[PDB]
Amino acid sequence: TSCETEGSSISFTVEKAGHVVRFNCPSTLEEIKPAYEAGDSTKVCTTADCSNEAALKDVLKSASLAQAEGSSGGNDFTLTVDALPEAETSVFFLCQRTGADKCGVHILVKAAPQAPVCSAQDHTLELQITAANSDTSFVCGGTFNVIKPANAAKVLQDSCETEVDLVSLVPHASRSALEQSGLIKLSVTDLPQQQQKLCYRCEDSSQKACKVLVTVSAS
Repeated sequence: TSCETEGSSISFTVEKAGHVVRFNCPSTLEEIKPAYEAGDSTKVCTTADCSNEAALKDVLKSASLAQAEGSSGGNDFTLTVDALPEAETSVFFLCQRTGADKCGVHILVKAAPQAPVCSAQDHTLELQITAANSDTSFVCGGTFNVIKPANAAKVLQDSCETEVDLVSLVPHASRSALEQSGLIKLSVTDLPQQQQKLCYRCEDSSQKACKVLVTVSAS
């Protein structure tokens, strides 16, 4: 929690999307470096000594840094990372005296785990959406590289053979694809009023399929 010790360092890890780290610059070394600014204006250090800096937004696309009054006091900071970065990445701060003998904060943000693969006939890959404002991702891999329905607005309704509009089951949900990698992403904002089960097919050229079933939790 608190960066108490002059000349020392504290560290933390964000290991899952949506996880948070809180640390404290105490009343004795109350001032954070880079100087705190909220939302799009936040800056982080990119070396431990804080001789190097960048915008948080250029280091971690979906992170935020919050500030609140401290406990043995000073200031509390909360970093949330919504989506993990592609590669492992470190951010840094110092706690120092106002107006500036300093204490260092090192935060490691793990690389996003790579997406589960549906690469074998008649297997079912079972995925879950349980919170608002989340996504789940999978790859149509191996020889099962054709996403079905091909049309991103469409989804299949666990027998997986009837096509319907995705927003006919989960209003506001959308499907997106990184076609060079086979990666498909299902995203939702608000949860549907009743639990749904979405199905997609990762098919080979002969239309055999690995099946992907997403349970979307009720609001």
